[PDB]
Amino acid sequence: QRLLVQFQDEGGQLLGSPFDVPVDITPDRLQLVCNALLAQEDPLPLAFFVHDAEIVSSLGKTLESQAETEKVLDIIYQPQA
Repeated sequence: QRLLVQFQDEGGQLLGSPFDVPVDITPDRLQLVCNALLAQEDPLPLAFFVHDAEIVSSLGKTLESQAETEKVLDIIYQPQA
């Protein structure tokens, strides 16, 4: 239902600290949180990935297609247009 997640850039660097999200969270809602953390003057659209699968609909949909023994789930973010 709720999962502890952690943002991570394409270079493997961690962004912020782990936080709880509902499993049904969408990429649009993840973009809002991530750009809040990045605090840029010109933020960019973001794509998100968990275990080498893109979150295109919701975190839960992508996780179902895989699978979870882990305690913190790394969500990789990547700028897109």
